[PDB]
Amino acid sequence: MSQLFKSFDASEKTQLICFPFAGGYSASFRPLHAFLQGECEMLAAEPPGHGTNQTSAIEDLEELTDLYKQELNLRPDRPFVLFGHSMGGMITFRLAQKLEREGIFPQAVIISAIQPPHIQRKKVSHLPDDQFLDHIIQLGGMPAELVENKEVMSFFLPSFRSDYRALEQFELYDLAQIQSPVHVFNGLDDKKCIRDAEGWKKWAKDITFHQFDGGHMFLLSQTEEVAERIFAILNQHPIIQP
Repeated sequence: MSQLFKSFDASEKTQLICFPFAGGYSASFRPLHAFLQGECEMLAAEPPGHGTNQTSAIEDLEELTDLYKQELNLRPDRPFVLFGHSMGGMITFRLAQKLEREGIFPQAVIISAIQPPHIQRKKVSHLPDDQFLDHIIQLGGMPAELVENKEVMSFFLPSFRSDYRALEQFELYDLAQIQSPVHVFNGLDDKKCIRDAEGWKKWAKDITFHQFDGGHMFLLSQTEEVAERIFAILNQHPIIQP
């Protein structure tokens, strides 16, 4: 009972975007994937029109490899990028992510969105308050203790070493000096310095890394200048304007 457009060819690269938007990440990734990649599966979520067959439910992956390779199933697409909104959808994501990890462990391209304010309880020498807010998982007031799991798996928390080692359990004490695959960070409207600190700490930058933050923090909202400022420079990060 839902609409969902999709168009894959030779299983190049899966691109899931439910009601996306140009903004800046789109104009930045556009040329990034258009210059580094090409002929990639293009799909997106559409509004309800008329009962045709069934509801999307983010099942185009199999629905495609099956409705096309019905004759014989070999293997789905390795890469997969899912773009969501700043609202929240642990459900839709739960199916997508689960479908990915279950579809193929060794993935190349992968984008995480809806990055919640909460952070995997850990200890870092980033700031004297980092650990505080890390265990507080509030950043504006957000009561949740029995969802930290469904969030790290669905919401896709920012904490890389956490989720990573939580889904691979192979992470080492050293993660610096790493680059090859493709990935991008989306959301982090609340905290942005968290990813910049915990991100640069490893000095690792995949062949294609991007950062798209909004700004809804307690102070971020107060100073609209800083907000719009970051957004602009963010869209010009990869390509500066004349």
